[PDB]
Amino acid sequence: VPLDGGRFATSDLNDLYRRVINRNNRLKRLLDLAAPDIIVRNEKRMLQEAVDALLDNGRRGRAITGSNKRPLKSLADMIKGKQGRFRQNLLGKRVDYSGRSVITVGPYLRLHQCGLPKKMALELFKPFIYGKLELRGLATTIKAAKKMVEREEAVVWDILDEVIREHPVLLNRAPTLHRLGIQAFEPVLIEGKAIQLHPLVCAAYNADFDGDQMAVHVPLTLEAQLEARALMMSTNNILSPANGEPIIVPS
Amino acid sequence: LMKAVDKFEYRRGYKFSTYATWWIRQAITRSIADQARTIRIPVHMIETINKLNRISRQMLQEMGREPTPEELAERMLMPEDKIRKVLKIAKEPISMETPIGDDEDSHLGDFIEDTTLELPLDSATTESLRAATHDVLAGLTAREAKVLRMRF
Amino acid sequence: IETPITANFREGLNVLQYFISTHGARKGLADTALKTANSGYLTRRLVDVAQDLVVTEDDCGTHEGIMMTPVIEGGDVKEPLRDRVLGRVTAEDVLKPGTADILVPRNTLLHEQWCDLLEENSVDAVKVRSVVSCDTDFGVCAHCYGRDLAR
Amino acid sequence: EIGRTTDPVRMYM
Amino acid sequence: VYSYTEKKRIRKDFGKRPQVLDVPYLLSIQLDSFQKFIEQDPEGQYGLEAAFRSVFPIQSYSGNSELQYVSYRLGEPVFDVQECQIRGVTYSAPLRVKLRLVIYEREAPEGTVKDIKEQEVYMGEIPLMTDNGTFVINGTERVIVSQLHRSPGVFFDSDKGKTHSSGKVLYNARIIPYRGSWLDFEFDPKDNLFVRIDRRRKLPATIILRALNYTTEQILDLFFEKVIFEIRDNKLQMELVPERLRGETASFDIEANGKVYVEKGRRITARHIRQLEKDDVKLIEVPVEYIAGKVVAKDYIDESTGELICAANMELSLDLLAKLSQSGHKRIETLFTNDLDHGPYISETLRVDPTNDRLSALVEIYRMMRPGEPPTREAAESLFENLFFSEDRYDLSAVGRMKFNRSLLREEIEGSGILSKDDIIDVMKKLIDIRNGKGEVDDIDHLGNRRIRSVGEMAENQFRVGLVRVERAVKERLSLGDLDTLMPQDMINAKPISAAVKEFFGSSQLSQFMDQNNPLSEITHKRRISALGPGGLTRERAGFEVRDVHPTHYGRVCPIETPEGPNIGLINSLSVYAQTNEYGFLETPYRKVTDGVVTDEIHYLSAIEEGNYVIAQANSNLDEEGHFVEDLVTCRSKGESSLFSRDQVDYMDVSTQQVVSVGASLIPFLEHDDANRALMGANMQRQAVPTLRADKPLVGTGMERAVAVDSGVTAVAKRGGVVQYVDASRIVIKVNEDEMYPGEAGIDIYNLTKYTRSNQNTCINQMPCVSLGEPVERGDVLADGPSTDLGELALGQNMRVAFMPWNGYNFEDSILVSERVVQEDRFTTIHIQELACVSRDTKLGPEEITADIPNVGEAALSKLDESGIVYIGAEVTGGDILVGKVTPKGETQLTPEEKLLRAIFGEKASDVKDSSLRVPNGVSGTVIDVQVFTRDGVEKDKRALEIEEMQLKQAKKDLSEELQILEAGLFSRIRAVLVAGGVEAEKLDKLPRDRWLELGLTDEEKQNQLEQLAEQYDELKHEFEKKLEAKRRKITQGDDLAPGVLKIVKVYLAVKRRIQPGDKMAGRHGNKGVISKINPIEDMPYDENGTPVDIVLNPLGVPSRMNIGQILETHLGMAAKGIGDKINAMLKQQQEVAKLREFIQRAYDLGADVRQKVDLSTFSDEEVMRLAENLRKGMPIATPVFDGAKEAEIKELLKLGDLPTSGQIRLYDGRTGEQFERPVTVGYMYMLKLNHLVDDKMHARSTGSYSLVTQQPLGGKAQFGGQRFGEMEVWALEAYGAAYTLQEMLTVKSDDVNGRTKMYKNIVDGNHQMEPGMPESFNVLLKEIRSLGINIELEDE
Ligand SMILES: [Mg+2]
Ligand SMILES: [Zn+2]
Repeated sequence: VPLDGGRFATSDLNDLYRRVINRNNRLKRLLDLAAPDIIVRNEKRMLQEAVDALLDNGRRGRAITGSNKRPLKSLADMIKGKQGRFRQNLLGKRVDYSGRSVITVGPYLRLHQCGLPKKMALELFKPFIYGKLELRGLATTIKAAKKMVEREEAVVWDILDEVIREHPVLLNRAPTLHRLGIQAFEPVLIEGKAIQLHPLVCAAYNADFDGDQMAVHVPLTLEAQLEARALMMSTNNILSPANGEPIIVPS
Repeated sequence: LMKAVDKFEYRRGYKFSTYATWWIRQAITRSIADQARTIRIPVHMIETINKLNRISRQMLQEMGREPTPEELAERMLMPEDKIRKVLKIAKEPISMETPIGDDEDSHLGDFIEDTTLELPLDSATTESLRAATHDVLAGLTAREAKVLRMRF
Repeated sequence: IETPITANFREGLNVLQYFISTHGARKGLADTALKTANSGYLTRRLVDVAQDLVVTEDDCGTHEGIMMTPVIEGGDVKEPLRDRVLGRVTAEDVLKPGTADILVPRNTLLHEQWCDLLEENSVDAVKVRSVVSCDTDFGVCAHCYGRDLAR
Repeated sequence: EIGRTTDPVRMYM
Repeated sequence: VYSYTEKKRIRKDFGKRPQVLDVPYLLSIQLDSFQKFIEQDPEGQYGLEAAFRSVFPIQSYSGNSELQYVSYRLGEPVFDVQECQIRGVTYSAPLRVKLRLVIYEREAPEGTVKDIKEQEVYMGEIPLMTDNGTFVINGTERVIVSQLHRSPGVFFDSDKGKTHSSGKVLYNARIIPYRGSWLDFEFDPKDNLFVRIDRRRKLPATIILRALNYTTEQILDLFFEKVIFEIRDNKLQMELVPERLRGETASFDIEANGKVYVEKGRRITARHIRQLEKDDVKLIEVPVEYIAGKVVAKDYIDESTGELICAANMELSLDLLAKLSQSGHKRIETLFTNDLDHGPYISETLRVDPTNDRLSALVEIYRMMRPGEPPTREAAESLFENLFFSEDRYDLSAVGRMKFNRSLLREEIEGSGILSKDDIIDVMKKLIDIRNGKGEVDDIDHLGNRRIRSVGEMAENQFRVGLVRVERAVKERLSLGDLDTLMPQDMINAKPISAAVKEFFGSSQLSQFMDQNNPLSEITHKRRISALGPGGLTRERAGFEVRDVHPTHYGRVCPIETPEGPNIGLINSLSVYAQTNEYGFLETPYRKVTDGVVTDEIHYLSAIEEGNYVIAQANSNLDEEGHFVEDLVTCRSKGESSLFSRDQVDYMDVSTQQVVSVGASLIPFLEHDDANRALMGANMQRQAVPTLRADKPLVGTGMERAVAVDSGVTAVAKRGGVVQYVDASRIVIKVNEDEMYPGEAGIDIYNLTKYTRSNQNTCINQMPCVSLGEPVERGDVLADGPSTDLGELALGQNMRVAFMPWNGYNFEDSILVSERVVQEDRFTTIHIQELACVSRDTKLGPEEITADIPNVGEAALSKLDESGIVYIGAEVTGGDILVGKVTPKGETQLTPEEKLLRAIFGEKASDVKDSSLRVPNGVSGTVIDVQVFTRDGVEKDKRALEIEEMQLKQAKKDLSEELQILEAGLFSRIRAVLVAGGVEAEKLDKLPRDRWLELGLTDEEKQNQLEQLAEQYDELKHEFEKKLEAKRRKITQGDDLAPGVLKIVKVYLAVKRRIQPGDKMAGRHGNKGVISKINPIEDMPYDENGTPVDIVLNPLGVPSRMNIGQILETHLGMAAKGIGDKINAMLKQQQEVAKLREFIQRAYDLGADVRQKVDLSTFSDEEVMRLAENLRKGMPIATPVFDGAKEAEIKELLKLGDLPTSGQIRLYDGRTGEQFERPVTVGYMYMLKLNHLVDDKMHARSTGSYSLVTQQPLGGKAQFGGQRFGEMEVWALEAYGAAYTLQEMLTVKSDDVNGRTKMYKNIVDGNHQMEPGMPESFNVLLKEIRSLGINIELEDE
């Protein structure tokens, strides 16, 4: 693809394939020209080395350097490693409908509810707001609904309050040591840019209030919402899986 | 060297090295100009680029600092746009797997997005427009709807 | 070091004692930095070995079990028998301490009431089923596992 | 001395 | 005794130990390094001169051709620092080198030069260090961090039984040169010596010795002693050196002169040794069975047949001795070897060694170095010569040679740069002695074995690399060159030097962006020591022995200032008094102490010399005589501390602050805080962002003035005088008569730096702190930079804090803030960001900056002028258009029913596409600067013309004002010098100004009366005209942009951010917290006077963290605020000035044997009133780190005030009105606002862009991307029963291309259902696996 600025970006497989093709063409030319045995053997060895480096660089001999300084990346290199396809792009993947910010206390909350900024919820539940606006007849077209949401009229807030009334969310801390690292809560619209977290779940989350952050995930389908309500709800797991003792005790 | 051997003549009295050097260097330079870049560039344009680089280096050494592309037209014989195009020719492409500091162990390829995809908002607008035009065409008479559907 | 620190935090520590304490502070920080990195690898290795185990049956119909006794090291007991028996299913029927009458039946779940009864009766050692003796193929049965210690 | 090397440059030389 | 700038506000000092050494300059390291890098040194010493002399003269392949060096010069920079910053270029200077080419005669080795060619060549550019020790690479400021690495030399390791199961120690040696190959010697469990080269396969140690032209007999002579055995009657009569019978076990009988000194089974003791020495016994009787294990020294050959009777280094037995004695030999010598003191490892190594001679050793070395290649004699000899005996490939520079000589216990400190046979033999003998037991191994963590490499040294190395790369090419060119057809300019290319310097300065691990958000952060970065980078260590490759503080760190490296995380203990910071030795080692000042008197002479001692003597402690009592009060003083001799006599003390510590760095020296009551908390507070002290207004820290340490003055953020008066003009952006100083040159117009003009953005998008502003007519002196502060007030450092604000729980709003670490704090704008910061619009050229046509944007309403462009650029000073919010831009669009596509829609509506498709620049969402501000750059050959627009006109007008105005200021000063000097001598009385003044100077009426004695002025006027006018012409030319000239771009427009936005919940706040004692709520004023607790509190903190964090420094500072701040309130009330009552004088004198005299002495009897009434007005908001108090105030002094100060001595008062609930039990500690303490702003962390996404290779979301907050669902989260969801949630997480929201759009359409339609589909990542993996020779497929059944 052409990079912004009139430049280009390429992968090392293109260069490996280029090398292989060029050496094969040279070998064909030398065979056609009845080259001496020593030259033919040298070309065959070069072709073997090129194919070996294409398949797995750095395995048989020294790795072939890339453009300037670094060695080339091969198919085996892409397959393997922590940054390989299996671990980085197939076992775990970035997802949509997610958000993160700083957490606060908010001691007035109940065990089954948390605090959520208005802007974060407005940004997250955009399709739901669009559908509700279309259904209520306030917006004729989805484009009109999007324009109303961008303008932030007095009715989009009511629509958001209606839709977030009984739709749980998922809160997760970046170290997930045990099962209780992800829990479900019932959002409450608040003013500000910080999430409020119940003090009782602080010990379970192993979180503090000195600049820690947490992630937010919105269940999409009906089955996911019901699973989050029936299994991942904070009130549904008060006992530690490791030992049969309470985990929401005051500190 | 094989090509030079195929055409060597010993009756001139000159040694074989003098005749072979020209052929060997010509073959090496032709191979370099042909298959040393990701994007192929013709031999004449490669020679033009090399000549421009040599001049620029000579003028930088003689005068004191980097000159301007406009001033190169006075030294050379160019319409002042060919030099600009040669300069605007893209260099060798950047590796996709190059790193940027630590960046949580991420490379350059993690920040390139596909521009060929269509937005779901656009797809929904298209579906809504299709439904609305179908509804509007149902209201018209059958012959009018048929002739419209045939025209468009 | 044969010379201890005789000043507390309320009083003023001197440069020598502060420099001495810096060694321990840096050792603690390095140990804390390395413990997480080791524990992550250990947890990953432990998760990846037992990810395919799923309860699939309800009762495999086995008679084996593990003999459970309190932990004695040569002094005061560090593990009462109530902790190691609560929530488990008994592999064989329990008898009276005096070997006179039949105690709690074989296939019962020992809750807090059963544990209190066993404590009152002063039973020496009750044997219980375990997952290592389960006869279920490709999984384990609920009875051998016992009860989930979260509900 | 037939082996103990990996680089083809040495064998060519 | 006090300066004018100090009389304004005097800080009370509670220290007791007198100061004898002033704090040195904190930025001396970089300045000194650059000044050693570039300077005209008339010697062959360090620098470019060095480099040049290291390569040139470059001679030809014996063609009587050499290019010889002569001199080097540096040119004037094209642009200054400000212009370089604005244009985004490098602030460097051209390098001019004067060379000379000489060609000798033909067929004459020493013939006269045929021709001489002298010319001057240009060789690259060299960046120049600014006045603050920084560099400018591309529009930005960068700081190079000093590197700490292992010093070159020889070191010995121990390896206490780690690689062997039996626990035997295996000693070894290693030689590390400055540039070359490594040489290693090591032992084995079989007591054999081995040698390694470049960590390759080990070879026997005798191979290199044989290759050094050494035979077996010479090796045995060198490495062993000789004992001679005779053949008299008995033939068993060897000489007996007395010291050869020590430490061994006796096995036979020794007899001399018919005396049995030792019987069977008896051990020779010291009595036997002294008896033999007294008897002078030399010849003894020995049994014939004793010679069974002996090894012959040399080889003996027969005289008849010339046969080798016995070879060297072989066991001698009865048959062998008989054979060599029947051939006519009378003198036999063997090797004296023991089992515990003289180990025969050389003989065993020789026996193992399979090589025969020098040739065999060379063949073996060549085979080891280059396996698979057929050895050649010449090739092996060249390789051996080049390995360690070639000056081009091996370097042993002065520091390495000195270390080698010191370790070898030599007498000279200078020598050759290559190794030698004597050196190798000495290292081998030292290793043998260490193995035997005499001697001790070295530790690599000793500060005496670690060297500091600086930016000058690194730049010199890079330049030398470039110079050798260039000399290779010049030799290649001169190999086939000529004599009278080339100039000394064609063979020199500045490209490799330029590339080397550019890559070194731009892309390097030690070249980092400067952290310019705090003067403390700026001064800390330049004093940073790193053990990483090229030639150092690696963060994951290091162990524990380098990550822990060593006893040698005392006084050189701060033990508590290092980052926590992956790199801890490798980014250490320099201490206050630490310096750098000539060879690059660290040293610290010390006070020389004679037999009884502690003198005031300062001596600098390195780490090696420190252990030799014994150093006393800083806090030692002495009464005005230098004698210690106590007969015993606690001192440290060698890495340990113990009691010592008074007369045995050799040195004393200079000060109590020499053990910590500048960052750690600014924490009051540091000794009362835990080490981890002190380190965290030091790490967090440099992250504070400057606030809108900063007054002063109520409790300090006294280093604030030094930190503010040493940094370049403030303005210091070069010369004393009287202020002539004051402005918000200019200060004019009239220089004193005795402080200025004989002839010149003496006037100093300082230009202040207005609002500008820093590397962290903060605000930099300078404000005057002087009035009109106020006298000034040298070193006085004239302008205050960011986070600085009255020439003192002020990172944050001081607040009234209370320690009590408040309805769980401060549960873990949260901080409760009252509404008045945000009402008074005490923590409001200004942020400035720069946005750029780029107009490039496309194949479809060039872009335009027009203002007719299609499908945009008129109300959406009202802030744009006719040229399409937003106005200066316009208020803009998120989504507002700043610069309008369009791009060509030709025949993209037409989907069905759109033709019908256009037919119905008669609409035309836009020819152009909207690509204008708009304000990012969620941010507002004001436009304060607009800059336009245009390429040559492109016509400028109205905004460009207006900007050019404004710039020309401003430049002309500034030049004219400065010129007329100079002329006004010159004419004032004219009048003064005239009146001083040879003037008319009241007639020369009436002369017109043009001719007033045109008098010379009496230069009779006053030669310069007008003489020194007209020349000054002439040069001033000429330079003004020339600078005007040059400046207008530079302004009117075009710019140099990258190919493909036409115009660039830069817009600057000023953003004012207030405090809100979610922001992070911290103190100076390692305590931090996030704001939770903002209560009204009426809700805050109040005292009996109705004064509410500002901050409410949780007491639950004090006992666990173990930091009483915050409590002590709170008490001290409360006492200081009480004193300030008393002063303010007395000023408000304005009774008299004697009462104020008496109160201030009492306050300044309160203490207990304090070194500071302040007397108000020499102060005038105006100065007393000024000081009283400056002390209204509280009297500042200085608390030295290890010499601060005590609890008794704090209580005495509180008693001086009207506040209770306990420090706790009674509070009432502002909600309920009822008092609180358990009185609450209330006081004032310093607070800081770290730049962990919540609005820079909040992010959310529903739909966006996806990556190219894998259709997955992008990163975070940069491309509007989503969070990452990791393996731990997957495991948590598998532990739960949320199978459907996991499926919708890893298929629909991430990878399924049809899944995501189908789900979006279903959600819009109101149906909450999904289709699972198939992830694209698995298809990509399948294709990648199929690209190999592996067949993988999915079958359907
Ligand atoms: Mg925390
Ligand atoms: Zn079972």
